[PDB]
Amino acid sequence: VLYVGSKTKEGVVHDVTTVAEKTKEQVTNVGGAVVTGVTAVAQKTVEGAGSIAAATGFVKK
Amino acid sequence: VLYVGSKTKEGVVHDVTTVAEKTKEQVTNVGGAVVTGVTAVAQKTVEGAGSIAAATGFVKK
Amino acid sequence: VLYVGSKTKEGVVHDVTTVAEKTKEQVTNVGGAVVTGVTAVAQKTVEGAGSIAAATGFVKK
Amino acid sequence: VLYVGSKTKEGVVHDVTTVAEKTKEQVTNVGGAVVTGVTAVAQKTVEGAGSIAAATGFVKK
Amino acid sequence: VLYVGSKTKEGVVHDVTTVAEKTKEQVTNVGGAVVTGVTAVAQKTVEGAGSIAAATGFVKK
Amino acid sequence: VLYVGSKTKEGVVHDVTTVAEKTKEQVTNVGGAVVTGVTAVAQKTVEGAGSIAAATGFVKK
Repeated sequence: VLYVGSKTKEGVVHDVTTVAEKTKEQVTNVGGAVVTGVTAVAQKTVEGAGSIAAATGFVKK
Repeated sequence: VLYVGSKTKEGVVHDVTTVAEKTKEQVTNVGGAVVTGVTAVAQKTVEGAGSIAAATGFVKK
Repeated sequence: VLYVGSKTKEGVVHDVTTVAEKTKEQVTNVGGAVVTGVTAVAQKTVEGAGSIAAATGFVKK
Repeated sequence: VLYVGSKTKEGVVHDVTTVAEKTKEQVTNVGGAVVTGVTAVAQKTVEGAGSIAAATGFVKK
Repeated sequence: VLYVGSKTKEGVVHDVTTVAEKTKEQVTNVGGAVVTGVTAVAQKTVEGAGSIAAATGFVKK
Repeated sequence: VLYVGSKTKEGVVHDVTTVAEKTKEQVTNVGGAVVTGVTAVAQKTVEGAGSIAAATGFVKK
């Protein structure tokens, strides 16, 4: 592995834009909720996951 | 593996734009919910997943 | 592993912009909730996850 | 002219709403211009006009 | 002219609302310009006008 | 002219609201300009005008 002249981007997340306005969100009767917005993950070498969003619920009433 | 002159992008996520306005969201009676927005993941070498969004629920009433 | 002349970005998260205005959020009757905004994670070598957002709930009424 | 019990509205202008957003206006090469927005005029007894918007121009080039 | 019990509104201008956001205006090469916004005029008895917006121009180039 | 019990509003201008945000205005090459905002005028008895916005210009170049 060698690089004489290079520009190597390996596992990069850039130039991510996000605009949100006058939005609205309501979660009313939820067992388990997960509400996220922007979620940027970068990694060169992995063994597990990169982004996990898990939810387990129960609503009896 | 060698690079004399190069521009190598390996596992890159760039120039991601997102605009949202006057939106509306409602989750009312949910066991388990997962609401996400932008989710940018980049990785060169992986062994597991890249993005997991799991939900397991139950609604009795 | 060697680099004579290079610009190597390995596991980088940059230039992440986010604008939010006049938004609204309501979580009313939730067992377990997780509300996030921007979540930037970068890492070269991993063994576990990169970002975990888990929620487990229960709503009896 | 008499009023025992009354609610007389004589020459009234009420409940005027106006919303403008992300608009755009350009007047570039104009002799005489008149740009107005909301213009509410009320009057019981008149002898002249109620609202005058006059413009007289000339463009030679 | 007499009023025993009354609520007489004679030449009234009320409850005028106006919202403007992220607007834009440009007048570039104008002889005479008149740019107005909200203009509320009320008067019971008149002999002339109520609101005059006049403009007289000339553009030679 | 007489009033036993009354609430007479004669030439009134009330409850005028105005909201402006992130607006922009540019007048660049103008002979005579008149830029106004809110202009509330009330008067019971008049002989002339109520609001005059006049502009007379000239642009040679």
